[PDB]
Amino acid sequence: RVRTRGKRRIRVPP
RNA sequence: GGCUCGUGUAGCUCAUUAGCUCCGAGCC
Repeated sequence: RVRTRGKRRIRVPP
């Protein structure tokens, strides 16, 4: 998954 | 905890778009 920061990106597993 | 999400009524940032901590939630 990816919290897709409101602007950046944060991958966390799938 | 195993699987999935959310930036996250979680935040910080470096830089990396990431990487630091955690959750909270849903299912079995």
